[PDB]
Amino acid sequence: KWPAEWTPKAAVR
Amino acid sequence: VPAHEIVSGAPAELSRNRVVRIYQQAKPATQSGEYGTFAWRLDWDIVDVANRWENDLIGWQSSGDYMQATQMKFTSKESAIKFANKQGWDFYIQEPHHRKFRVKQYANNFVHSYGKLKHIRTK
Amino acid sequence: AIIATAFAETVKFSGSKQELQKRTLALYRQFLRGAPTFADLYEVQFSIPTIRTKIRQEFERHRFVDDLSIQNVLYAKGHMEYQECINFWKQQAQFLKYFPEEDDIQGRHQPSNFVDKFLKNRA
Amino acid sequence: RYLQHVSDLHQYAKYIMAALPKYIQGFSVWKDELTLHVAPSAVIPVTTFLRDNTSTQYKSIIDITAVDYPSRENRFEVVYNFLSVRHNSRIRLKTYATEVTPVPSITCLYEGANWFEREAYDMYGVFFEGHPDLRRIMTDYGFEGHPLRKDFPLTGYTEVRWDEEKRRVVYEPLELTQAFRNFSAGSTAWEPVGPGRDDRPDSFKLPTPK
Amino acid sequence: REIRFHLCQNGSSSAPLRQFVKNQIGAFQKANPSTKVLVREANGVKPIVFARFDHGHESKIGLDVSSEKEVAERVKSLI
Amino acid sequence: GEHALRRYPSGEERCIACKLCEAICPALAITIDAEERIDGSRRTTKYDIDMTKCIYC
Amino acid sequence: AEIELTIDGHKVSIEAGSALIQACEKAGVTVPRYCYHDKLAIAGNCRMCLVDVERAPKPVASCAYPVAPGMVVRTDTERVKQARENVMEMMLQNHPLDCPVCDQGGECDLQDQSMRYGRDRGRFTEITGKRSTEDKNIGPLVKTSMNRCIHCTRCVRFANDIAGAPELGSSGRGNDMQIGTYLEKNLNTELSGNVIDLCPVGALTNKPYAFRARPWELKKTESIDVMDAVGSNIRIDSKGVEVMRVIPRVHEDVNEEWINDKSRFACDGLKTQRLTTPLIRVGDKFVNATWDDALSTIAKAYQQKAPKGDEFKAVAGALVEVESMVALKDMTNALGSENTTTDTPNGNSAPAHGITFRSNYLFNSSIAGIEDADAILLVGTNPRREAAVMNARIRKAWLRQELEIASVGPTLDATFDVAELGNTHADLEKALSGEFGEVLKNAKNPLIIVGSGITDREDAGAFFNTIGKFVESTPSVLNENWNGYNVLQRSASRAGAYDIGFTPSDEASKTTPKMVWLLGADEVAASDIPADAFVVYQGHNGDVGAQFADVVLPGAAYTEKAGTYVNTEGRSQISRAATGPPGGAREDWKILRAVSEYLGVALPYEDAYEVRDRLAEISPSLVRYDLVEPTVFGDVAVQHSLVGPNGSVTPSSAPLTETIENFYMTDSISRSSPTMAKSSIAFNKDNKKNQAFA
Ligand code: SF4
Ligand code: SF4
Ligand code: SF4
Ligand code: FES
Repeated sequence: KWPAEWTPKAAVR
Repeated sequence: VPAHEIVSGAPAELSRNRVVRIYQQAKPATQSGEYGTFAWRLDWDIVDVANRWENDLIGWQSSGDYMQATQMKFTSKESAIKFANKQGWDFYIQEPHHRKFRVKQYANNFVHSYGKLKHIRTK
Repeated sequence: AIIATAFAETVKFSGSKQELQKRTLALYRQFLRGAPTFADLYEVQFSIPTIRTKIRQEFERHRFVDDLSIQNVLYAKGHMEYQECINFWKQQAQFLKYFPEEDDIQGRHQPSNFVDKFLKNRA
Repeated sequence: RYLQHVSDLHQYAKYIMAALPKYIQGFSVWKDELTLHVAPSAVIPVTTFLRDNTSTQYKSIIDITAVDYPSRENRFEVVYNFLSVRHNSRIRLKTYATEVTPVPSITCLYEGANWFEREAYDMYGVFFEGHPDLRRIMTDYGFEGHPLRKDFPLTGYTEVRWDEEKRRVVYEPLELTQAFRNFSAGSTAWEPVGPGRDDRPDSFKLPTPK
Repeated sequence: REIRFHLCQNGSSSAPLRQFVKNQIGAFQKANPSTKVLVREANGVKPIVFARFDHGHESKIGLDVSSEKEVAERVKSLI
Repeated sequence: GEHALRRYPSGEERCIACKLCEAICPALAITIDAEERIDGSRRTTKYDIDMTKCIYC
Repeated sequence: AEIELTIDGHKVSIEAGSALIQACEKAGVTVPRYCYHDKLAIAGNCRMCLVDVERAPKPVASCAYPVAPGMVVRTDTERVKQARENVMEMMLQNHPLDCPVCDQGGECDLQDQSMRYGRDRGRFTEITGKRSTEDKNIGPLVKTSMNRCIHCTRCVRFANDIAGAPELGSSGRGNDMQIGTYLEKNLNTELSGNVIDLCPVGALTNKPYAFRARPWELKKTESIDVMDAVGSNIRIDSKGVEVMRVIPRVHEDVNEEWINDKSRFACDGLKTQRLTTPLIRVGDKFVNATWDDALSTIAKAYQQKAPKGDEFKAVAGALVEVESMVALKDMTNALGSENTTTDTPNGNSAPAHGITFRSNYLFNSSIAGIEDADAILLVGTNPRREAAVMNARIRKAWLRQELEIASVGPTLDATFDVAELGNTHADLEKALSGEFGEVLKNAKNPLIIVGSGITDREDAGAFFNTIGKFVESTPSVLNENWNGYNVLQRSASRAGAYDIGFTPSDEASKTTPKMVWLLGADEVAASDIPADAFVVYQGHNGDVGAQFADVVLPGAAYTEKAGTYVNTEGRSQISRAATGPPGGAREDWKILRAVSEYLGVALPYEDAYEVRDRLAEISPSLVRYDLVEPTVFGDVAVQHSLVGPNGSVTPSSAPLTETIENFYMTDSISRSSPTMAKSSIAFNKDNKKNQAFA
């Protein structure tokens, strides 16, 4: 009843 | 200035690696007292790698820096600076920022505005 | 305590620099003469010439000290160290405080340039 | 009684200053405690006068120590405590000493004093010129530093562990599993006590004119 | 390439360099259009010209000198 | 002797993350992590006593 | 003009007409209070500062009793000590037992003061018990528990007077008085998380985080904010790896104890989406890497692409250290390319006003000088959004004195009262020629004030021509003792980048770069970089700017480094590092110092003091901290800034757009924080709760 690291996303060139 | 870093028994790295800081403590914005804002605090700027890190078993804030919880209190800025360069440290004096005097009247709370009122007090 | 201990002397403060120079001179003679006793006494691995060149290089460290009274405290501390070392008061793990660079090489990657400092952010 | 007695102690100390004007700078009393404020080259004659006079025979060193205020140019103040077991009285004697200059030792007079003097030496680095067996006591033999001194941290610089390799204990720079957390940061921001009244008798504060 | 110089706003030891930058900048920017100039001040300094060439290699000269034309000579010998 | 965190009758943890036991301990044995849930009530994510250094005062 | 009197036997001299609490503060006499504040109006609600005054029957309120000559003030009368015990006892009878669960544990003003003056014992042991006064919602930024309120009116005095949001109020009489909006509507002002460090009890506190650390556990650290252009003073509170909060340290000139909303609640983005390792792009997906892997990848791609000159673009961004910009600029200019630009659109050119003569791009009258202003006009800006503390200064001045505002740009909602002038540079020139060549010429201390959202525009130079010609013509806006051409910035770096000379040349704007450097640089577009470019990012958290990158390099944010920052006024100010960079982030200039070694550039320094000396060599008003100097060259600088853009560009009829589409989401931390992500949609003023009517 009662510093998370950034996830990798490389975008398009 | 007699160089006392060789007599106090401190290691060399405490005199030739770390920078230290003179500051007067600011007045807290939360509460309106001013008692802790008269003495001059001598405190060490942190080091990059050896400040603090989380332990793996419980999550204890283990440190490697050993001057992290030391502070000093001096009476004046001149005593603090003479002690700081007598022990052979590199300081940074941070000058205090006081408040500006401005005359207050309770009769400021109502005056006859001749044009737009532009404001409504509530009290 | 009426009588003193064996090799002690009454700590007394010279008013001139030449008398202090004579006293530090006699002091280096005492360390250098007692250096064969320390290898037998503290059971060190290494040779008597390394003890002697260390005593020399520990007086190299304070060769260019100008102030008289800092030379005075430095003499008093050196005589206290002789006093502890010539007897069996220090043990063989505090006698080897003096030789940390000799006993073992800790491993690879002693950083020299900024890059080797910086790959493990100044260690 | 007690008001009369503290007013009597004031007058006794006024006499002690008037008997030796060359050596005694000040005196202060606070609640049946008498402190004599003495220069460092002025230690030995005042202590002989405290041992030797019949009005003033203290005979017995109890405890001596230093205290550092780093905010003063003469850093340490060396305080002496005596006990006249005849007159049933206590007296206190404060001098001063920088890290590098001495104070002279009273171990020629007081036989118990030398052990106290080397204790305050190790805790503070304060010198006692004229002292046989000045060296450290109640710290480590190879210990570098003076512990009871405000630049020295709490946990110190070094720590001890058994290295397997050298088959001996080794001395290493400090690493903690739990860092020290002082809670002094978080004291009161209002003044906690007032100035307080005085216990000065009417005879020993300066007259107002008319 | 750049050139920078520094004065103090006090009327001592920087007044001729100050009178130089009050007047000669509209001609110095036209005489060297491709470079960039920049003037700064810090309430007391020694007056000094820094100019950077085609490497990042920069040179310096100290302008404790009495008249405007001498300041122009030091800058001209610097370039 | 050894410590214990009590509970209420009808089953409730009773430590309200008020942080007094950590601030008083003369040997700094307590270590508490406190977090608040949606409910508005206060509890402790992580409670901890080091018994190598608790001194039983 | 002054008055000598007696307080507690001390004698003290204070200016005439002041309050007696200011004389007691001047003499050193500690007087307790609950509803008095240095920056707010005087009310006599709280009844604590009662003081014994000769020739007075009753003890008078020392906060609103004015100073008269021959005054004998006693504070240690037994009647006064009885009075303080009495009033404290009255305060503490239906205040609720909340100190184990209250926010202000060790920071409660009421609690510290119930020791020095409060009664020992409490008699309230009545059956029917406490008042309740159940609470109400305010917004997603201010937690509200109105049971603990003591009705000191200080929150509503603030939101009326300085914040300019009159929604708060006091509704009731007697025991059923409540504080706050009772429509259940949303308190919107752009400086709104400021009422919680103002309330002396824990009634209004932080909503976005529950407090996790009691204030005796906290480690206080005195740093500078870099999110806004004012460079306001904060106070970082840290448990030791994480950062708990920021609180305004007081400064006399720049912020006067008030801090921005975005300044305060964006410590959430400091711990949620950071960079803790370097990454290398493999193709459609990054992998994390060895440090040497990424930093040799950069050198190998420099040898492969080989930009000989004017092909190494080095764009910086919003919140970056001066020392990191110096490191980058040194590395580019020893590389052989001053393609050294800033992040703003139309950043590829010189910003149509001189890097020369620092008074071109600074805020030239001081921030203190706005209090002395007479009639000022803003162009191309919204000071409510950009530099929100500046609006508190504007409204304070406009309310205390007689001022005249008019505005050229988008139709803004200020707290204060603007006059509209238009949406066109033609409307600008018509307004400067028509009626304000009387107003600004008449005024003793005006100032003309300029946004940096016009440097955004490509037609900027024709917009500088009209205004610089007007300042050169009019001798009241520009004379000896103060300069009144003023601009704003939007960053902590763009006012300090121009101190270094961080600007591209006219030759550098023409080429297309092969190797693009992003340093921060968060608002770049997909069109701003080429398709073949080597696009290495150096920042502290993941963003749009890191999404384009081939290599990302984790840098330390503003909390984790001791950095120099320059505001619009020109103050050089240092921050103090509160905690270390988490995981594998490093300091910003040292990363450039090591990437230089893998290139051919040996940067001449390796120590922070040598950074300070090199930083003095660029300009020595940056190793001199928190001093403001005047300029004797302002007269020359206005003419030198006028001559350049004369005839260089035609003023088109493009209407004056808003500079930022949102306040709450910019500068690469507020995009990552969920506090801003819900505070942007809660304050959209589409809903009925933000609007004053209906
Ligand atoms: S956290 Fe500790 S002090 Fe607080 S209620 Fe729980 S046990 Fe008691
Ligand atoms: S604000 Fe009131 S209830 Fe909360 S801790 Fe302070 S005195 Fe107690
Ligand atoms: S809401 Fe807070 S600041 Fe406002 S009157 Fe109530 S307790 Fe005071
Ligand atoms: S502060 Fe003076 S009575 Fe409220």
